[PDB]
Amino acid sequence: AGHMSLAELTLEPVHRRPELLDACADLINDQWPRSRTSRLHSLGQSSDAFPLCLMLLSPHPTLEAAPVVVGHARLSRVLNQPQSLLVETVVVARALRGRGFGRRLMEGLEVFARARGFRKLHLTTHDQVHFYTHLGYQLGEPVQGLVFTSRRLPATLLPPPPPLPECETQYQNVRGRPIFWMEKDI
Amino acid sequence: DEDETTALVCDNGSGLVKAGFAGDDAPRAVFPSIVGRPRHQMGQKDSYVGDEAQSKRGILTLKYPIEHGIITNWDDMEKIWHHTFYNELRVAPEEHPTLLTEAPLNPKANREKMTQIMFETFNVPAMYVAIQAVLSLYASGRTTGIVLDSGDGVTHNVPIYEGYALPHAIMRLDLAGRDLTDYLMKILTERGYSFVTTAEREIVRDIKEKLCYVALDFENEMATAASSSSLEKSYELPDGQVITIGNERFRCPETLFQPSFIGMESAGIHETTYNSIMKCDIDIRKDLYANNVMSGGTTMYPGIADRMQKEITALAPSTMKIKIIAPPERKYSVWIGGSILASLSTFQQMWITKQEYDEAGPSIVHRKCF
Amino acid sequence: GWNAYIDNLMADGTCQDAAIVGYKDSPSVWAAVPGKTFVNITPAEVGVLVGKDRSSFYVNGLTLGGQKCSVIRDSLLQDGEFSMDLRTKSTGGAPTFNVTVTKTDKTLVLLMGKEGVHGGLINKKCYEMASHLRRSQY
Ligand SMILES: CC(C)(COP(=O)(O)OP(=O)(O)OC[C@H]1O[C@@H](n2cnc3c(N)ncnc32)[C@H](O)[C@@H]1OP(=O)(O)O)[C@@H](O)C(=O)NCCC(=O)NCCS
Ligand SMILES: Nc1ncnc2c1ncn2[C@@H]1O[C@H](COP(=O)(O)OP(=O)(O)OP(=O)(O)O)[C@@H](O)[C@H]1O
Ligand SMILES: C/C1=C/C(=O)O[C@@H]2C[C@@H](CC[C@H](C)/C=C\CC1)O[C@@](O)([C@@H]1CSC(=O)N1)C2
Ligand SMILES: [Ca+2]
Repeated sequence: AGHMSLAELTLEPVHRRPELLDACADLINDQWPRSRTSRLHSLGQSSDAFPLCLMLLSPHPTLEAAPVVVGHARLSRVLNQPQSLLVETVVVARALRGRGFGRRLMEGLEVFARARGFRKLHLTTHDQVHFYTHLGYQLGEPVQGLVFTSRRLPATLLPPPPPLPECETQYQNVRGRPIFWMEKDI
Repeated sequence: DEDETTALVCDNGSGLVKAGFAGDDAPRAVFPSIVGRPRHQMGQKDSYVGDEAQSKRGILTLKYPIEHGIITNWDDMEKIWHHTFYNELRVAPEEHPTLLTEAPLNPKANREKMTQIMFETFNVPAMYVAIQAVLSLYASGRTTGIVLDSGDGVTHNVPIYEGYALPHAIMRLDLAGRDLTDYLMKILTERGYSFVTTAEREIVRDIKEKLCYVALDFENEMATAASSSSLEKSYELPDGQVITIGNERFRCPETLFQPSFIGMESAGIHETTYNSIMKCDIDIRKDLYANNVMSGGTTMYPGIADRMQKEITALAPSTMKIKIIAPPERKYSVWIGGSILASLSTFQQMWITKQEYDEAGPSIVHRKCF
Repeated sequence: GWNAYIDNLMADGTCQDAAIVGYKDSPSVWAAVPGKTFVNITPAEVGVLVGKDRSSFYVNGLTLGGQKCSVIRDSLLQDGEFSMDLRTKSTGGAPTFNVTVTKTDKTLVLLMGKEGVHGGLINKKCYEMASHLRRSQY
């Protein structure tokens, strides 16, 4: 409690609002710095085929007509699990945190995914584990996300033994940090 | 948590670099594999790379760090890779798994040094080295077949089984697009023109690309050219002067089938294709004959597929099914194949990670990449 | 026993078959996955693997427990490498699999990957087990 949300918000894919892609890149790179080239390219991959990048938007700063990119999440399909989606890059603009927008992002993701027949969401975290358990996630097993591939690509594609050496890479992130795999039925 | 960065795909050729992002259908950057240095007469830089060397080529001597598909100047190759990451793609290499391509039969010590430089100089988090011809096969939608890869500096026949090149059967021919350009310069000069400078060579390369073709029956085409002017074409130089070209249009790429035209005592590409197949497992030859894939810029000549079909037919058993596949994007089929390979779910296991490199050293490339 | 080595090679689920085979004097399977292919390797197949003729099996292939294979790379008798990479052959569209053979002082170490498992992963796995056995005089 104490995070009631009052703003009007929509949830829309980046590839349908390309004019907001630069602002979305600003949002994500403020949290996770990497080259702007790479972040812009990552968002430019978004499509209806997945992966796709959803933005939480607010019509105005209640001043003029430029919409605010409040938050972002990336959704990807999952190898060998048709009803699963992998959720990544969940972020609310730093200056807008603590206002309920993170809850509304995650709940909007569920609505979006469920409407398209998906029944399970997966993600990794370490520091934010209690954010996700608070929203109904629990510990799960690892999954492999399916990355972007352009539409145009083919798509066709007896002596005794000596002692043995010393007698879960899925559960670590890029830097050898153990991470929690979380999941939620939707 | 943050999504993982998309892999980079870098295809290093004797003449052109093609670079981009895995999953894209075309490279983001295509630029010349050159390092330039002042001819005679600070200056601004002790050397110039890629598109900057191209812009300033008038005052520079140009060197190609890759010869016949093989890296031979490692200091200048490092400049090319640096230029690729920071100037052409404008990415940070330490942020991306990087797929590199290599020539068929790339020497053992070369692929180790490639691995060492990528991990220690550019600090990539992971890398992989794939044979160029194999990637072109993937781009054609197949995993078994025999590829004819002819670029600017080298031509290879590469038979491939289930995605694995068969090195014992690979054929190499040190004749490719730059030699054909040099030959056209020579025989155009024998026609009355004078193309002899490095700048004039670039013009003749454009003539070659725009007007040359492979004759289905070479001697008949020569007779046609001698008895009328129906095969002659004009070409407008940058200064407005016009030249005309006749049987040179098809004599130039006929060299691919008759290397004696440039003084080489070597079998033509049709014979090397046959010889390559005959060194392969008997059980896969039918599939090789049925899946001849053309790749590289020097296979772009009109008529080359029909000519290969005819010549391979004459060499093969009379009952053998022969098919030549010439994809339209085959100037870039190596890069496209790398984009596919680095995008496959099955490719996650294949990367060499920085940790694997720290454990095993550069020779890990020999275990994991073939 | 040697079957501990087989369990060790099979533990990570990447391989469908594995075996340790003695190739000196009279060859024999020291340990193998029961019910699979390598367990049935014959002395004549071992002799082809380690024999003097390193050329005929390119055009004729070779067999392992009667399973026909195609040779991709052969370094089995070469210093510092001592490995051979193969891919099985099938009929009627059935899947094929990558195999690596490594040669120690007294054994051959064989591994066959499951479907889709890259030959490089299998080679690395086989090379490391062979390095371990060489370390201990085997
Ligand atoms: C994680 C993040 C999206 C949450 O959004 P937020 O605006 O800060 O949180 P909200 O205001 O929407 O809070 C929603 C609910 O979750 C709780 N919550 C928010 N952050 C929490 C946290 N770190 N731990 C536990 N609970 C948290 C809130 O108390 C609130 O509870 P309530 O709705 O029952 O009252 C946001 O903080 C962020 O972008 N952080 C940096 C990026 C990051 O770490 N991303 C990946 C996580 S693996
Ligand atoms: N339409 C065309 N017709 C004929 N030749 C062409 C055509 N387009 C490009 N070429 C030639 O292809 C060559 C470049 O092709 P490519 O990029 O495959 O070679 P590369 O990778 O740079 O060199 P290599 O593979 O030999 O190391 C040049 O010689 C170019 O002149
Ligand atoms: C358009 C283009 C084509 C090409 O093939 O580029 C590559 C690389 C190039 C490097 C020097 C050149 C002046 C720079 C850019 C040319 C790039 O050399 C080539 O033109 C060579 C030189 S003569 C020839 O036929 N190919 C091939
Ligand atoms: Ca090339």
